[PDB]
Amino acid sequence: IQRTPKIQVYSRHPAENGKSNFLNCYVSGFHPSDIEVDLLKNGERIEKVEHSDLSFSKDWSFYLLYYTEFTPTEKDEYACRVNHVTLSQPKIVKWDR
Amino acid sequence: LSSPVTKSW
Amino acid sequence: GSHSMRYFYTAMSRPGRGEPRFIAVGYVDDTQFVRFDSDAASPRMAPRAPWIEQEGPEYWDGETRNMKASAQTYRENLRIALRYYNQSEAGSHIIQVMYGCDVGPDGRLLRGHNQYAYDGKDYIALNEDLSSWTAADTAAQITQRKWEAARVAEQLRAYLEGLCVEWLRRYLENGKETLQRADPPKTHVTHHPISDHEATLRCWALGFYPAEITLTWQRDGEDQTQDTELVETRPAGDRTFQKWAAVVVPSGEEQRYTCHVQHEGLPKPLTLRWEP
Repeated sequence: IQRTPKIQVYSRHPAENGKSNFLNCYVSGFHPSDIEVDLLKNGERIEKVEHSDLSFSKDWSFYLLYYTEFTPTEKDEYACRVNHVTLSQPKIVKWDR
Repeated sequence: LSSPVTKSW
Repeated sequence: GSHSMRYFYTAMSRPGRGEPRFIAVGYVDDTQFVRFDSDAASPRMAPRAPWIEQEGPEYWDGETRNMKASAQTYRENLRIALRYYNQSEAGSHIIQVMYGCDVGPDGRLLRGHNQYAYDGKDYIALNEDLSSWTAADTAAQITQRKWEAARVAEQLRAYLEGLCVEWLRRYLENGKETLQRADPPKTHVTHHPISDHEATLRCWALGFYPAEITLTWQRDGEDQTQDTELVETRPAGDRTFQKWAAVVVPSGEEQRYTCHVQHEGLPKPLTLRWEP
């Protein structure tokens, strides 16, 4: 009836401090389609994050890629915050190189 | 090219 | 290789918040090429790949018309479905559609698909014969009787065997630089001790297209399917995909583990190990 999102946080290219890259949050396997996704830099919401057009898998579950340009450093902490009807509170997944 | 056939359920 | 064209429709009702949203996307293999969103400021079928942009005004206008007509029909279908399942008008519901064709290397139809869901569950599906139906429940049986009466299956077959295959071939030719190019995965193994007597071996595949791939860990030549953590294949955002497979091994036994990679872009399957 309702399916909770799987979440992956990762970079487009292998992370190299000081080199420009893309931060991705891929949310998948969820139903229904409404979902709230934020990319966080040091706990704060990144602006103007883009995302792919809504589509779904063979089991009818939805997937979306949220992405933003970023330049990784040693100190800065990145995460993805997801809320869905199946979640009592937003789930946060930290980016791990 | 999309399907031109869409019928009522 | 072989190829597929696929369209995905999502119609979602939202009582109190206007008419149902209709979103359509089109794909060749793992490459999206068109989109339509009824919530756009100016809703229209729009290009999402460079090789589709060369299609003229007639294409885009025709497709836009078809998408709006489709959207209307699916709003109606949401109402109908409300009736079929004795549901109230207060809840949000979703109709999904996925359809299209698969052709072989010679461009000949391998098979067709035309499948419908309601609230994430199978509703009704055109069988592989492109002439009969499989209904998932009694409501879908009502729909099935309607469509058998109106010979909808014939029209769908006419589309899937004709225009679907023809335009798929056309797209494959126009986008041959990308649609007919496989990018092999760039692979490597990482090693992370988790304790004094255990470590994680992670086999990485990056930058591959299309998405289909197989990563497996073997211990002493035997598949560790039950003990392997396998993440869902994920898009990088540059058309390519990523995947990894991880296994937890006893310290000092790392060299008994081998990662095996199968992908269309590889002339032969790869075997790799942790290289300290």
